[PDB]
This record gives sequence, C-alpha cells and structure tokens, in this order.
Amino acid sequence: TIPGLSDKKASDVADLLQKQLSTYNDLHLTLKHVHWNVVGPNFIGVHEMIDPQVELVRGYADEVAERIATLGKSPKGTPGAIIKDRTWDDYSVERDTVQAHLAALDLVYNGVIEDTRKSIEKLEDLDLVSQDLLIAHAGELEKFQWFVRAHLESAGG
Amino acid sequence: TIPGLSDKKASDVADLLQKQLSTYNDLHLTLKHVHWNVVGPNFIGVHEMIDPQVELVRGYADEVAERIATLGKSPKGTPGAIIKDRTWDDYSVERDTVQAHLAALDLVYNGVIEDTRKSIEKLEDLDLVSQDLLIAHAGELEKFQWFVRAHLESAGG
Amino acid sequence: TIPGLSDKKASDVADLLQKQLSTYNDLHLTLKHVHWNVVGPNFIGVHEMIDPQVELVRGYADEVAERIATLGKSPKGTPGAIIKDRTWDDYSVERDTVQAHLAALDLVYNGVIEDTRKSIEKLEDLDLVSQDLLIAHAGELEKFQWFVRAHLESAGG
Amino acid sequence: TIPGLSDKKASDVADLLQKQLSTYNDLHLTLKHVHWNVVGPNFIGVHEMIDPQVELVRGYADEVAERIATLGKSPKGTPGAIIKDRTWDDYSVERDTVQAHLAALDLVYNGVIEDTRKSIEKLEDLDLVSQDLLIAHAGELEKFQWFVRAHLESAGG
Amino acid sequence: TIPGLSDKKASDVADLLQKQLSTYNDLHLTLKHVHWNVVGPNFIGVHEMIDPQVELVRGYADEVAERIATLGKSPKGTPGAIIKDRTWDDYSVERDTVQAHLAALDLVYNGVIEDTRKSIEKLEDLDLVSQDLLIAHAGELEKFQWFVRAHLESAGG
Amino acid sequence: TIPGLSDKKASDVADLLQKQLSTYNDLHLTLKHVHWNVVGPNFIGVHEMIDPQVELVRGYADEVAERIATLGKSPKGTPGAIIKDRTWDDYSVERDTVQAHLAALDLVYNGVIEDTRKSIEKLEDLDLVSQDLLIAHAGELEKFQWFVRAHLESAGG
Amino acid sequence: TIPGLSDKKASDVADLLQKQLSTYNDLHLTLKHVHWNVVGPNFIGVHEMIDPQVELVRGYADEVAERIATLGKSPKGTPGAIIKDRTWDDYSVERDTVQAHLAALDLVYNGVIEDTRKSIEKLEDLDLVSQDLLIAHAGELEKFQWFVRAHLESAGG
Amino acid sequence: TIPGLSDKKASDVADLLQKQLSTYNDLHLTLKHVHWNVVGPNFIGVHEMIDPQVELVRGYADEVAERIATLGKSPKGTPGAIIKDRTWDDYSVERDTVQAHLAALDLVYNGVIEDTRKSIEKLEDLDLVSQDLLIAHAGELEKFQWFVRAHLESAGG
Amino acid sequence: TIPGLSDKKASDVADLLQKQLSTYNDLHLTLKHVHWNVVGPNFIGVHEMIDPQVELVRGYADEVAERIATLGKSPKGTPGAIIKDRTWDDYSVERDTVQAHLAALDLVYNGVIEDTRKSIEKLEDLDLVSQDLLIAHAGELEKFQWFVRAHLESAGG
Amino acid sequence: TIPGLSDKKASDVADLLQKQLSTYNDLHLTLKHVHWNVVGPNFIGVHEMIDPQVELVRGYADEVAERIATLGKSPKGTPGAIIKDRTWDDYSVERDTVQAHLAALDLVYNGVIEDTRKSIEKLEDLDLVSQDLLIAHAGELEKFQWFVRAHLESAGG
Amino acid sequence: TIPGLSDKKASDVADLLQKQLSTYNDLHLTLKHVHWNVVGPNFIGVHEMIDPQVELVRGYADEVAERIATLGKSPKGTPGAIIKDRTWDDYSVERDTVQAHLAALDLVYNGVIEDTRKSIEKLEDLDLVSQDLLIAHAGELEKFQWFVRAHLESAGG
Amino acid sequence: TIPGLSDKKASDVADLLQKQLSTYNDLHLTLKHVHWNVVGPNFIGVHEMIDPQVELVRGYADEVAERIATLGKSPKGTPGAIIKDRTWDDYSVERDTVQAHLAALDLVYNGVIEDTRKSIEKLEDLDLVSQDLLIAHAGELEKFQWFVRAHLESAGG
Repeated sequence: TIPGLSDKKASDVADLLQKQLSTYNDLHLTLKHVHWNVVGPNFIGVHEMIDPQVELVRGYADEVAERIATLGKSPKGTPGAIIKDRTWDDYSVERDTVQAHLAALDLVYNGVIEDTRKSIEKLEDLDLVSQDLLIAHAGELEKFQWFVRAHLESAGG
Repeated sequence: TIPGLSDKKASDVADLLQKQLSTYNDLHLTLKHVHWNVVGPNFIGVHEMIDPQVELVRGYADEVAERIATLGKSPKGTPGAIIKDRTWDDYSVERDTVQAHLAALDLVYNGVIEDTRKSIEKLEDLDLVSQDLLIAHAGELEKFQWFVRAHLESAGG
Repeated sequence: TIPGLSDKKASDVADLLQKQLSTYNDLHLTLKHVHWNVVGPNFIGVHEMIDPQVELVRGYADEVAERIATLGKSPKGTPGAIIKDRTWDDYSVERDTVQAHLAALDLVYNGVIEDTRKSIEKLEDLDLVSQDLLIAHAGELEKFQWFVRAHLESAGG
Repeated sequence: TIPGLSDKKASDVADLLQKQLSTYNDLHLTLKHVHWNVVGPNFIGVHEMIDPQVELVRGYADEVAERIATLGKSPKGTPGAIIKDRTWDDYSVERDTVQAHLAALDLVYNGVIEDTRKSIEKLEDLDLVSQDLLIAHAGELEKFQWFVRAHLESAGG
Repeated sequence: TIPGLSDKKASDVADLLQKQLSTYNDLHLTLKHVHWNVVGPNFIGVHEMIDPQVELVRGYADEVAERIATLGKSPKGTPGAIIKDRTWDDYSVERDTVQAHLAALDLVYNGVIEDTRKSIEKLEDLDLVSQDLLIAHAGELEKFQWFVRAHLESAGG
Repeated sequence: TIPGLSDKKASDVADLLQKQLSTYNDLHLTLKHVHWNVVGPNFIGVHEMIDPQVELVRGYADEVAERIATLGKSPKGTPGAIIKDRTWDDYSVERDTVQAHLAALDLVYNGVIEDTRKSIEKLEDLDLVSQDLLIAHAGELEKFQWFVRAHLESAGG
Repeated sequence: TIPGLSDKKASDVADLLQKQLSTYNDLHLTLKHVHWNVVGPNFIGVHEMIDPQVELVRGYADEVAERIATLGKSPKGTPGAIIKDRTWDDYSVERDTVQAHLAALDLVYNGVIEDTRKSIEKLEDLDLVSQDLLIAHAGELEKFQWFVRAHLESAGG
Repeated sequence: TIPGLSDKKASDVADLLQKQLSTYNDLHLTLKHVHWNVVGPNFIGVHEMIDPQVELVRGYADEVAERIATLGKSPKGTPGAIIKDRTWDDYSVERDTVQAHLAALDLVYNGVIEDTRKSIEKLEDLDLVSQDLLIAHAGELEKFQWFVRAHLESAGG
Repeated sequence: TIPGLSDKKASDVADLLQKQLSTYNDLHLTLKHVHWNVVGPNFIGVHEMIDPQVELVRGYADEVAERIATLGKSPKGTPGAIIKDRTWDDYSVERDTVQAHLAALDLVYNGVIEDTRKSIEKLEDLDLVSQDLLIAHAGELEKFQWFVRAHLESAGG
Repeated sequence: TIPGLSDKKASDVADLLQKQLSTYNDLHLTLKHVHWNVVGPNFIGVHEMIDPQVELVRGYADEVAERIATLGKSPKGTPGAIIKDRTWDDYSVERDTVQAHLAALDLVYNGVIEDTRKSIEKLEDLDLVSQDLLIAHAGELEKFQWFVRAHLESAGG
Repeated sequence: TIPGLSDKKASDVADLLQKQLSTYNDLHLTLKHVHWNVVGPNFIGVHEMIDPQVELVRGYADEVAERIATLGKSPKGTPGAIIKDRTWDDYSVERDTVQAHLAALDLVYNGVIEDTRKSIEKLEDLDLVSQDLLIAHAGELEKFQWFVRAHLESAGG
Repeated sequence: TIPGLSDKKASDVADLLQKQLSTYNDLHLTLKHVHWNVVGPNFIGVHEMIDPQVELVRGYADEVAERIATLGKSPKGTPGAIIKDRTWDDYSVERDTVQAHLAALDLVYNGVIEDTRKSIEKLEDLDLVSQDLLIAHAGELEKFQWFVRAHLESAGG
C-alpha cells in the first residue's frame, strides 16, 4: 500500500535490507562483546578502536530499519528476529586475546562485507537509493575490517 | 584469577549481572525495534521519547559487562548469549500503534524493574558496589516506564 | 564556456537541477507554511518534526544551485523563478489539523520523490556526481515522507 | 536613596515588577507542576514543549527582580511573598490529561499576558527600560500561550 | 475567537505582519538567489556576507508567522501567498557581478526598511509587542543594508 | 494501581518525597530570593556561588516529582502545595548583607539536610532507589551548606 | 546622501550616538583600567564581575558605530575622538581598593545611565530603532551599576 | 561545632576519609608518575588509558576533602600530610615497561580498593552519604584496575 | 593477502587511487602554497576561501590511502611518491595576485576533476564503493573550482 | 615593595610595558575605528580580517597591565593615560576606502612593531619573561601587518 | 641512550626540571590543600581563583616530566620523590582564613618564582627550549602570585 | 622592500625558515605516510598517536610560510619546492611494522630537531621572534620524538 514507488520491486529490497538489518544488529552486539572480552597487552587500543564502530554500525541499523519502513514493510530488530535471518554461528569467542578476537572478527566482517557487496549488485537495478545506503555503509565496514586486519600482518599476512 | 575481593561472592554476582547484561541487550534492541515500528498520530513523540532510553540502556549494557569482567568472569553479549539467559518471550509486536507498543513495553519494563529490584536485594549483602550500579540503573529504568505508562492514564489508567 | 566536462550534457543536467532547485524552494516554504499552521493535540511533535526537514531541504537548495552554477548555468531562486518551474498547485492548506496537513504533505512529497527518482535515472548516463547529489537528497526526502506517513496509518493505511 | 533617575516614579514601577516577579514565580512552579502531572497519548510532546518555557520564565523572574534591586526597592521571592502578591487561585489541577491542563494553563497565561500588557501601558510614562523588559517577556509568554492554545482548536476553536 | 487582547486591533496588525512575512520570504529567497549568482573578484566576501542574513531573515520569517498565529489569524507561507502580498517585481537580476547585485539588493532592502518602518508607526497604536518584533528586525535589516551599501561609495557615493 | 512494586510501601514513600519536593521548591525560591537580595563587599562571590545551587535543587525538584509520579501518586508543585507541606516559616530576610543571609541560609539548610537524613533512614527499608535519590541530593545539599558555612567562621565558628 | 529614511533627523541621531560611542569607549577602557587596578580582600570578585561588562560595552560600542554608519555619518573611534566628545574628567583613580574604585565607577556609570536616558527621550521622536538600541544597552548598563552599588550599602547605603 | 548532624560519629568518618583523601593524592601522583615513565611498544595506549584516571581520582580527592570540611574537620592535602597517613611504600618503579608498571599498579590499586571497600562497611552505619561517595568512587577505581589487569592475562592470569 | 573480494580487480583500483592520493597530496600542498602567496585587494577573501578546501582534500588524502590499504596494497604518500605519480608540472606560481593564482588553480583543478571523473567511469564496473569515494570527492572538488572560477566571470568569463 | 625579583630593574620594565600598554589601547581603538569606517568592494574581507586582531590586541592589553601590576607598579588604561604616552598622532583617517585605511594602518603598525622590537632588546637583559610576552605579541602583530600589507602590492609593493 | 643533542648538557637540565617537577607537584597539592581549607567572608572568591591555577600547574607538572623523559632521564613524581627534592617546609597552614592562606601562599610562590627564575638564567646557555618552558610557566606563576598578592595591598601592602 | 625592519638580516632568516618550511612539509606527508602504512598489533595506538602530530606540524608549516611572507620573501610549498630544499632521502619505508616505522621516524625527526636547534642558534642574533617560532615548534617536535622513541627502549635503549 505504501513505498516510494514500486509495490513489488520494493518488497524485494525491503527483504534485502532486513537481512542486513539483522546482520548489523548481530554485528554491534558482537563488536561490543568483543570489546569487553578483548584482553592482553594492547587491549585498550582495540577496545577503543572498536567503540566508534559499535556506535557507527548501531546507526547503520537505524538507517536500515528506517529505510525498510520507508519502503513500506516492517523492520524486525528483536534478538528473535536476528537469529531468524542470521547465517553465521553466533560469535563463539569468549574472554580471549586481541589476536584471537580480531582473527575472529576478521572472519565476521568477512561475511558482512561479502553479503553487503552482494546486496549492492542486487540493488543496482531494483532501488538505487538503497544501493547507496549500503554502498556508504560498506566503505565504512570495509575500512573497519582493514583496521582489524592490520593488527595481524607484515609482508602481506 | 582476579576479583576486587571474594573469589565466590563475586562469581555469584557475576551471574546476576550476566542475567542483566543480557536483559538490557534484549531491551535496547527491543526499544529500538519499537522505535522504528511505532506509528499513529503521536509517533514522533514516542519515537524520540525512546532514543535517549536506547542510548542509555545500551550504556547500562557496558557498565555491567565491564563490571563482570572486573569481578573476574567473562561477560557474554552475542545474541546467542541473550537467548540463553532470556526469560520472557522476545518482543511480540511488529508494525503497530503507539498505544499497542507502550502496553507492550510497559510489560517489558515490568520484567526488568522487578528483576533488577530483586537482584538489588540479592546484592545488599554480597557486593554493594554492584548493588549501586543496578540501583542507579533502576531509577532511570523505572522512570522511563513511567514515561511510557503516562501515555495511557487519567484517574489511574 | 565553463562546466566540469560536457558543454551540452551539462546544460541538460543544469536544466534538471533547476527544476529541482525550485521544487525544494517551494517545499521549504510549504514545510515552513505547514509548520506554523499545524494544530490539534499532536501539534508540537509535528511542528518540530518538521524544522529539521525545513533546514535540510533549504540546504538541499544551496547544493542544487551551487551545482548548477558549477555546471556553468545560472541558477534561479526568486519566487517568480519557482512558479515558472512549479508543476503543482501551491500548497492550498491553510490553518488546519495535523492529520490534514500531513495528508496534504504526503501528496506534496509524492511529487518530489517521484520527480527526483526520475531525474536520477535521467542522470545515470548524463552526470554521475549530480546523480549522487539527488540520490543523497532522495533518501532523506523519502525518509521524511515516511515520518509524515507513519503519522496516519496502522495495518497499511 | 538609589535608583537610576526618578526617586518616586521608580518606586511605582518597582511594585509593578514585584507583581510580575510574583506572577512568574507562580508561573514557573505552575508550569513545572503541570509538566510532571500531564498525561495521555500526547504527554511527552507537552511535557517537553513546557521545559524551555519553565527555564525561560524562571529567567524572566531573575531579570525583573534584579531590575527591582536596580530600581532601588528589594524584590521578594519566597512563596510567602507570592501568595501575598498573587491574585489567582493556585493551580487547582492535579494529575490529569493534556487537554485538561492546557485548558487550565491557557487560562493561567490569560491572567499573565493581560496583567503584563496592563503593566506595560502603566509603564509607558513611568520607565521605558522596564517597559522593554516586559515587552520582551510579553512576546515570549504570548508565543507560549499560542503553543498551548494550538492544542485544542480546528477552524477557530 | 483567540488573540491576547483586542479582537479587531489584532486582525489589523495580523495583516501588517503577513505583508512582512511575505516580504521576508521573498527576501530570503532573493538573498539566497543573489548569493549563488554573485561573481567577480570579490564574490566569496559577499557570497558569505549574505549567509548569516539569509538565516537571520528566514528566522524573522518564523517570528512574525508564529506571531500571526499568536494574534489569531493564520499566516501564509507558500510562494502563491507571497506573490499575492508582494509589491515589487521579483529580483530580475541573474548571474552577475557583486556591484550589480548589491545595487539591486540595496534597492530591494529599500522597499523593506521603508515598508517596515511604515508598519512600525502603524503599530505604535495597534500592538506594541508586535511593534518591538519589527523594530528588532529593523535594526538588523538596516544594518545589513549598510553592509551592502558600503560596497560602492567613497566620500558619500 | 501503578507503582514499580508495593502499593502501600510506595504510597508511603510518595508522601515522603512530596514533603521533600516542596522543601526544595521553597528552597530554590529562598536561594533565588537570597541571591538577588544579597549585598556588601562579598556580594558577587555569593550572588554566584548560589546560582548553581539554585539550578541544582530546581532539578532536584524535577527528580522528586518524576519519582513520585513514577511511584504512582501525583506530585504537587504549586505555591499553595508548598505552604501546605512547609514546616518552617518562609525566609524572612529581605535586602541584607551576605553575613546575614548566609546565617539565615545556614539555618534553612539545617532544616533540609536534617529532614533529608531522616527520610533517608525512613527509606532504608521502604524503597532503596528513592533512598538513592536523596542520598545523592544529600551530599550535594550538605556540600552547599558547607560553602555557606565556610563564609562565617575560623577556629570552628 | 544615504540613511534609511530622514536625511536630517538621522544626522541629529547620528551625533547623539557618537556621543555614546565615545562614552562607551571611555567606559570600556575605564572598566578595564579599574579591573586591573582593583585590590584588597575582594579583588577577584570584582576584577571578574567586570570582565563580562567590558566585553559587553565594547560590543555596545560596535553596535552604535555600526549604527552611525548605517545612519549615514562616519563614527569616530580613536582616543582623540573620545577626549573630543567626552564630558567627564578621565578616571583619576589609580591602584586602589574595591570600595574606592566602585565608588568611583558608580559615579562614572552615573554619567552614562543619565546621558543615555536623556538620549533616549531625545530619540523618541527622532528614530525609534536607534532608541531601542540604547534602551537595550540601558538595561544592561543599569544592571551593572546595581552590581557595583550593591557592594557598599546596608539598609539603603 | 559544625557537621551535618553527629559531633562524634562524623569525626570518626572525617578521619576515615582523610585516609582515603591521602591515598588518592598518592594515587594520582603515582598514576601520573607511571604515565610519563611507562614505555615500550604499547606506551601510548596506557599512557592515555591513564590520563582520564588521573583526572578522575584527582577529583575524587576534591570530593573527599570537600566532604571532610563539610563534616567539620579539616582535610590535609600536602605531601607531608600524605606520607603521614600513607601505608604503602611509595611507588618505587621508575622508567620501566608497561607490564612492569601495570604489575606495579595492579598491586597499588589492590591496596586502594581493599581499603575503600573496608571504609564502605565501616561507613554503612556511621554516615551513609559518605558511604555513597566512596561507593561511587569504588566502582570507578575497581574498573580502572580491571583495565590495568586486562593488560596481563589470558585464561585467567 | 587481503582485499574486500577480487585479488586482481582491486589491485587495478589500488593504482587508480594511488594516482589520486598523490594528486590530492600535490593539491593540498599547492592550495596551501597558493594560500600564503596570494596577494592584492581581495587576498583575505580567497586566502580563507581556500583553508577549508585544504583541510578537506587533505582528508580526501586519508580516505583513499586508508582505502588503498583496505584493498590490500600499500599507499605511498612521501613527496618522492608524488613526483613519481605526478602528471602536471608542479605549481608554477610564486608570490602573485589572486587573479593570477586562481587562473593558475583553475587549471590545476582542471587536471583533477577530469582525472577523477575518468577514474570514476573506470571504477563503475570494477569496485563501486571506491567509485562512491571519488564521486563524493568530485562533487566537492568541482564545487571548489566553481568558487575559484566565479572569481573572474560575468557574461561567461 | 612588591615585584618578582628586582625593585629597580622591574620599575624599568614596568615603564616599558606601560608605554606598550597604551600603544595597544590606541591600537585596538584605531583598528576598531578603521573597522567600522572601511569601505569599497573589499570591505567585508577587511572589516572582518580585523575583528580577530582587535580582540587579540585587546587581550594583549590585559596581558601588559596584569604584567605591570605583577611587576609591582600600577598600570594605566584611561584614554587620558594613553594620550599621555602616545607618541603618534591619533589615527586621522575617517570614512574611507580599504586601500587608504590599510596604508594608514600599515604605518600605524610600523610604529608598533618598531617600538616593540626595541622594548624587546631593552628587555633581553632586564626581565626575560616580560621579554617573552612581547616576543609572543610581536609575531602576531607583525603577522597582522603582513595581512594588511599583502592587500596592496605584487612585485614588492 | 637518548636526548635531543648533548649527552651531558641535558643530564644537567634534567635535574633542573626534576627540581621543578617536584616543586610544582608540591605546589598543586598545596594549592588544592589551600583551596579546600580556605574560609571567611571571601572564601569562594579565592577558592575559585585557585582552581584554574591548580589545573594549570598540574599541567606544568606534565610538560616538564614529559620534557625530562624527552631529554633522556626518567622523571620522578611519587610523593616520596618530592620530599627528596623539596626545599621548603611543607605547607604549614590548616583550616584558616583567606588572609592567612594567601600570606602563606605568597611565601610559597616566592620560593617558586625565584627558583624558576634562577633555573631560567641557568638554562640560557645549556638548553634554550627548556628555558622557554619555564619562561612560559614563569609568566603564569608570577601572574598568579600577583592575584594572591593583590588580596592584601593599597599604598604598597 | 617590505619586512618588519632589516632588509638583509631578514632575507637571511627568510631562507632559514624556508628550509624548515620544506622540512615540515616532508614531515607531515611522511608522518601521514607512516600513519596509514603502520601495521601490527599496536597499529591503532600509533596510527593515532600520529594524527595530532600531523595536524600540528601541518600548522607549523603555516606558521613558517606566513612568517616568511611577513619577513618579505615568498614561501615555497609545492612538492617541487621541497625536493629542492630537502636533504634526507624521502622516507623509503613502506607497508611495515610499527617498530620498523618508528625506528624509521626516529631518524627522520633526528634530522628535524637537529636542524631546528641549529636555526635556533643562527636566529638568536638575527631575528628573535622567528627564533621563538621554532623554539615553540621545537619543544613539540622533540616531544613527539620522545613518543616515538619510547616505543622501543627499556633500560635506556
């Protein structure tokens, strides 16, 4: 009954986003979880290096959901609703080192930027504005992965 | 090992808090979920009434996790970790009026302020400082429930 | 004599933005007009929900013109210049309730996001950067229409 | 012993203001009283709508009292001193809806902009500066009545 | 049905302002129009010189319209409503030098400080508060004309 | 019909805060009254030493009521409501020196911190969170009385 | 050649202000002079009490001079131009106590609020806007005299 | 002669605090000393991780002393006065690694949170407000120890 | 190894960007060089017109380097590294008028917006996110060139 | 009776700063005088290029006096006190173009940086800290003269 | 090893500074000690007069320690470390009037500005940059002593 | 034709600064280059530890050039113009560890503080103000080297 223009084409994208909407929600809790379980002789560096990224992604969440409802469908943001769309195993790492946790996080982001890049191409035709949302997000998500990656590498590790 | 003092008495409280860090995490997600599914001829009021409360509880999330780690134990923040501690059904309400959602939230807070209150008496003897945390939280959580409650009462609604 | 690259292809987009430029100017006035004429028991919510949107679009305006002028052409922002490009009737709603004004506004935006979407596609070949401007604008304009829409619905009203 | 110019004229304006300093102090308490007793599906709108106005009037309080001492006389700020100058009944309205409290407030303001206007003309030939003080307040106070009025009215309600 | 005091007198001042609300809205668009059409070896000076003045006048707009609704009448903000009250020709001047546009602006302001002054005296015996509003604006508007004038003149040019 | 937990035990604390609520309101006025009546060669120090304290207590006020309303009861903040609970004479000191007003204030606070201490203990069983409110308030109120006391002593004056 | 309205009337008000622009510039220097020459067991109170007032008056300076150029005439800001308009002796008082300097300042202000008031009435029938300027200043200047006066006085001293 | 209520009971707590008052003073210098002698390939992390804690504890100092004087006794804050109450050996570590310095600091905090927790229980009866001071402090002191601890540990080291 | 996805397609873009990070670095230095060699009776205008643009491009510098590292490759930022990628002659103009320098800069931007534009088409297929970067940049770079261009044009200068 | 070290050697520097003190005061007025008398098509650039400089020097003033008073002597800041030390003619330039006023100002500064340089060397033995004051001041004063100079030259005008 | 240049000449200065870092540390503690033991009918004046000076000297503390470490040597900041370098008796004065305390502080500064001055001449040849540090400090330290001195002087007190 | 005073003596210093002006320019790019190529398990620490230093030195650049032009000569800031004055080999280190890069950077600063200290002594006679510029800079440059150095050392490494 209400999107910006295309009854169907939108419902497609509305579900594309909801998949992202839930990945971020796992993401920011996951990030946060990592932040307070990270440990060892660089913990404050990373612990904090994270906090912007939490705050950023959390917002990415808002931007998705607000978009979805803009598209017409309803966004779903309860932990129930994320296990539903989720496709990793929930971050299993616990009190652990940086290296452990970033190794761990690298792979998590790996899902996210892969999925997001895919929803980007899917969107290229359907809805460009929403393509642009994730494109923005994506730069920032990728960047953050580079931060985490740079913590463990040398020649090209 | 590490706590502030009592190898056991802490371990006891570190699960009280872990019961809580998971409740808030549910809460903040839930609030947020409510923030962007709310609707009607008062939606912006509440919508924004909420946004501080998210940001606040989310921070409540940090405070107690950071405390858990302080007590010694590791805090558990992944959405898996909150289904594990969760006691209610996850928030049932989707796109829907303010009126619905606040009834819905009212009930949610009802878990939280009761649960937190109970954890406060439990804390009175064991660890006082952790009592103080939840006491602070409690004031602000309860307050917010009165914000939400006031939305549907005259005589004594 | 001056653009960034294509004498004709620019003149084409400079005529496009100009149509937009004037739509926004109508809009920020329209918005503002609505804002100090809205009324009823939801008044302040909306009265203020608006003000950011005014300010945003007003800036959206500066971005049009400065782009036009960048493109080479001269941009036009006098009330005479806007009636010249204006393709709607001017906002007919005088003092009134919220519900009225938002229905009225919903329609106005219907014009704006429809038109903007069209100038986006018109631009996908022409000039990508100008495409980017409006894609940006678009998300935010659309978002705002959802804010107003969410004010009068439930199932899918 | 000390004013700026007219040893008598000043004393006349000095009590004029004291009547205002007391009305405001009633006002600011009254506003605050209303703000935390308001209720219903619109409470946070008004509840907050009000807050700037409290802080504003309170300041208005400062400006006149400081002005009185400037004039020469001593200003009187205690609840005893306001009951003494007061000439309404004190806000009778207790926990209650918006529409109720705003009806009530509307009337309260009615005493204020009436009395303040009256004290302005009285002041045209006493002391202009002091005239300007209240003229300033007047706009702002009047504006705030319109905010509250706008809550119940349709074509001219 | 509602003003602060005089059921008629108010309606008289109410249209006075509406004449202003429309002049300003022309003004603010006009200013903005000039700002992005100015040019030559002095453009950024003026281009910016202007910006505070736009934001200022725009605000001046708010203050009178809000004032009108305060008075009782409804204020009229659409481009249709300004062409309707307008009594100049609309800014004819298109891309062009500083000196050109400032000459043009000077004249535009000339209508404004003239008309505004006239509406002030008219107001001395209608409504003082509303008189003060424009007196305030007057200083600021007048000041801005002097800024623009100061651009071409030597001994008295 | 609504509190956080105990229908009676709340009504008991809601009557306690209410007594406090009104003490503060008297206080912020009293403070403010003192502030613009203080005088002598120490005037500005104190004149300003006060203003934070006003503002603090005023907020202390909001915290009472919002707690009361949270507790379920309706809070009462009209000057009539404060004389009703008021257990002192209203601040009798009119224009005067610092030394006078602080002696006068020292006594007023003597009432406040005495009473607050008592409602704290009354609360240690009743409602802990409300206990926490006033404990917070207390430290700051006490601190302030020391600020005023420190103004007139040496050995232990 | 250029004012806003009255080619003569304006010149009359233009010198009125120049008398003020010079009084202020004396004033602001004078204030500053006092501020760094004050002394005794109260110096930092006043020393600072003053600082806002300098910055304020200095600004008052700007407002009238800018106003003069607005009126048409050129304003005159050099020490030569103030000795020229000046009509007191220059602050004779050198390093010295508070009470001394405030006595001295009190008198200085006395010239100011007297002269400024006189220039206001003179202005009621020349130019109202310019009248408002000084009325504004007047409150603020007058307020500052009361601050300084309040330093030595008991029952009416 | 002056506390809030209990001549003796207060003098007891007044000395309890002074012990803390001096521990913090050792603490913030000690922290600071550590901050500029820390070294190695994570120094900036910790170096900065410290700086908030200095600023925080330093304030904790103020809060103690101000409380003491509030209680009636005089607070003692000279390096003489801290050696007097001190009970560790002064931080002996010098230009040294992080690990060294945090190992070193862990143990220092160990004294502090142990002592503070003890003064907490001592206070539970005597003066609750002061109990609350340290309780607040304590959370924050403990938290900071968790930061330092987390720098050297893995499984539970 | 590391990129977001395509081992080659990235490597390709990582030199597109490296072509750019070096162009900006030249640019920001050049701008700055121009900022403090500019001169004439409009120097401050432009001088300051520039300072944002430096700070902005400099940040453009970070964004793409940080992207390069994200894509996997290492970014090269030393002045050696920019002579290596540089395609124009380094900025020829020394102390000299605005008019000269903007002609000079105009030509400089002409390299940049053309080059960046070309790199954007090149990016359309390979890596979209990196396209978006330069697209954003482009808008702002081109804009600035219009600021500079406007400094010497009427008819179509 | 009081300096930092040398009864005579201070009195010598206290007479030096005093000469400076008054030069600045003349200057800030002079600057300010220039600022609201400048004119032509470069007006706003300079009109504002100045304001920081005013404010800076004004503060330069406070630093002189406070230093003098620190040195032991009493500093002198009344317009009479500045003509007493003043070694130039007062700024003769009334309304005028930029080019004029800056030529005029260039000369004024010529006095200031010449004199300041001389009091610097005079100080290299006398009092180093006072030397430092003026060295600071100097750089900034000189810098500003270059700002004004750069306004009227090219080869080396 | 590490310094900026001279293996010895630095080592020499690194104890000059270490003499200073310990003096300031005493100072800031002492100031603070004075801030909260001050008392009388001017206590807030001075009390607050001090608080910047603490914060400032404390930072003076960092600057020179950070310099020491820069010169190569390790700085020593523990209260043990300041009794080791300390040359006066620790601050003798307990709860006591302003007048006492400033006499007391006056004497304290007297050590400091003399000592620092002497260390500045000592530095003139060896290390200039470190001279500049203490020179900066000196201005501000001496200044503060004049603030304190001014509290008890007329003729030449 | 224009410096502050000495045709030659200045041209000497003008070239002294230009050598520094270019070292910084290499410096800030070099720093920046280091910041985005730094890597390993402390990268965020240093990566950020750098960013202030970039921003700081970049400004140091401005301060030089602005000074040069103040001296009369023209400052040269193009990458061409830095290779011209440069005397290291351009930073050759590429994607590499912290330790590598700081080892690398230590030596770079080594040039800079050595050169700057030398231009300091050269300046001691010629121009003191410019001596002071670099002296300021120098403290800060040295400090930053201490930060980098402290990352690799223990006993005195």
